[PDB]
Amino acid sequence: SRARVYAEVNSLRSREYWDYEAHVPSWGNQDDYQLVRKLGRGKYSEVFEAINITNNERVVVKILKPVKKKKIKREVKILENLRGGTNIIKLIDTVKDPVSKTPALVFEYINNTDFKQLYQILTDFDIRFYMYELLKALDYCHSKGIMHRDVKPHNVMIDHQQKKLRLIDWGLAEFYHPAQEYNVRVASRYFKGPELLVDYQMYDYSLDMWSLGCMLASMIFRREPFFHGQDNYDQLVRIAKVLGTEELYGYLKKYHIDLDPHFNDILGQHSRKRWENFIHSENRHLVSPEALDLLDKLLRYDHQQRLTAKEAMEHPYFYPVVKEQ
Ligand SMILES: OCCCn1nnc2c(Br)c(Br)c(Br)c(Br)c21
Ligand SMILES: [Cl-]
Repeated sequence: SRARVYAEVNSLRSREYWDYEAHVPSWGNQDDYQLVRKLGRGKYSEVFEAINITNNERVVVKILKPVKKKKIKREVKILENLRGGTNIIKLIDTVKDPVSKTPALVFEYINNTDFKQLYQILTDFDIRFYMYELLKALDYCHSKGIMHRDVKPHNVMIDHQQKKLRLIDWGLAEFYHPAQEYNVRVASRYFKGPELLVDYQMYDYSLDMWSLGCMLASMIFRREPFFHGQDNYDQLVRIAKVLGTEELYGYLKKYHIDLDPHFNDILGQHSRKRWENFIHSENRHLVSPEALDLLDKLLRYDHQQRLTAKEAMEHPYFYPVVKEQ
């Protein structure tokens, strides 16, 4: 299996570009920054609102928890490669604790409004507008030979007042190389593509497009998350109940994918559902023929038949956004 697009991007560039293990970051001093407030925390980091003491600017400091330095080099190099990218969070600095040498990444501040509150009040145009902005970031990183691999609402910062969007947390991102087998333990359960859920390691940029399709569905239909699995097994069941079981098996046959025998107990028999089935009185104003056509071309089992970010950007759904400029 080969990506349709940007497939040989990294092989045509200097080894230096993608060989992140040989990257040597310049680590500044964290003394330049004053921590103000904890914003969040995960497995790999804790994130703080901070002030740059010299220019008085508000920033975000991500303090990295004990992981192998390889993964830190990967994230830092990916961010350097994506610098100036449209709607990619800007890395301002890479600094270390002056006593423990704990590394930290410093990012631009975005006045984010959490998706739970935001997604309930988005208009049809808002959804089109923000999906377009997010697609700009995905086309950009894919064009730079990079898969994000953790596209989800929590990783998309939206300033709804200034209409700014940033794709954040590149800690799971990886360089795409044709025929390389990747770890399927990436992305968050609700946004994992079928390829991950059936342990298919030869995936590519199209993984991110499945995740974006999941977001689009949650926004236009107001079921968030759209596919709400209780575990990784049930996640695929939720998907197959909509996309259909025979279509799943057709996908597995095409790529010679072996299905975990535990799926025999739980997968059942389900016909493909019409997307119009998810329309009701509270989401009618967000759904259009154009929106359903785009969604149908994103949420496909066949990772090679999903729209690329660029093809999705060119879809009629986004015409009102392009006209407004
Ligand atoms: O790149 C790692 C992302 C971690 N992360 N978590 N919460 C964040 C908020 Br709120 C803002 Br605002 C920004 Br800016 C970032 Br960054 C945040
Ligand atoms: Cl990997």
